[PDB]
Amino acid sequence: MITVLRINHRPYRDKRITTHVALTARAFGASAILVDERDETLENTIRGVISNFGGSFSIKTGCNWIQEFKHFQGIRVHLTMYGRRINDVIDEIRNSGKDVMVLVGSEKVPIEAYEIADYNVSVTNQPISEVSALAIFLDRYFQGKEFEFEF
Amino acid sequence: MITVLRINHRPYRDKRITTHVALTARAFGASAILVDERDETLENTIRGVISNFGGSFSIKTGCNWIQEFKHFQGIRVHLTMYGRRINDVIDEIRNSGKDVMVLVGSEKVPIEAYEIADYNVSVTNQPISEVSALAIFLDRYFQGKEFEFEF
Ligand SMILES: CSC[C@H]1O[C@@H](n2cnc3c(N)ncnc32)[C@H](O)[C@@H]1O
Ligand SMILES: CSC[C@H]1O[C@@H](n2cnc3c(N)ncnc32)[C@H](O)[C@@H]1O
Repeated sequence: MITVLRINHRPYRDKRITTHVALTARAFGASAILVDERDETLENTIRGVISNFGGSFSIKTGCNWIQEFKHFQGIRVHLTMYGRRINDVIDEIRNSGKDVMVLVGSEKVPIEAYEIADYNVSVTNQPISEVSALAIFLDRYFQGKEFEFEF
Repeated sequence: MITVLRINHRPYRDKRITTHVALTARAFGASAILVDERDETLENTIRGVISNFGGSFSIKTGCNWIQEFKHFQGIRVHLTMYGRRINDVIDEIRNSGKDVMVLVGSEKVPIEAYEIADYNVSVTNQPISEVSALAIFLDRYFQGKEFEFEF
């Protein structure tokens, strides 16, 4: 099972981007998303989609991201442009058996992300979006099969 | 060569999402992005990245999207949740030889998108983001090789 940890969410600014992270997480095979800043509006919007499109994905907001990431029972992945090439590490991760927590920020990433993560992982070495980084991470994790998943 | 056509851009609201579409386009192997609403700020931000990270990607804003899409010399792809499965059609598209224009909207898509497109293409049947839809479309088009591209 993969859980997404979305940090640097600003509820009075980032409704759309974080919504897109959550939709992406769900569609590409993650079981849950945890969001650092409490946002009831976001929760409502995503629960609306879960209701209408099905499946058992969950969203929590207002999380202590450092403690979640530090104490997660499984592999801690941090998506970052400065990390190791996804294609270099994805097979180890997948073949490990373990649950995975994948951290995506909004560009202003704290140092604790690098300090905690088991793997710091780049999806290309170019500046992209947390949304596209996550989509590619999950696609590679699931070897493209997440297209066969039914909700 | 692939060009991205981003429509439904609202300059006084959608700076971040559209920026992410543009970054994603560039990193995943598109040659250009055309944006419907004029946005000099966006152009400046993306030209900043092109300068600093290299390569020859281009951005134009203020485009007549219907006329661009209608008269594009090549295959017109519209990314939409209601389309044909990407995996069903991507090989035809790739093997055609032709340049490709890929249209991504912001959810409120006009009918002209369906009317013009050579292929209406779904990346999963679930609601996702234009950013993640595009990333997957380009990855599949390039068969994952866009990770070997140098800027
Ligand atoms: C607002 S974009 C910044 C965030 O997107 C993600 N990100 C951006 N570019 C990349 C990249 N090249 N590889 C992996 N993750 C990235 C990271 O999680 C970062 O915290
Ligand atoms: C604000 S999200 C709406 C836009 O994202 C893209 N999009 C969203 N969901 C999908 C999907 N499942 N497959 C393909 N494109 C999609 C389409 O281009 C749409 O115009």
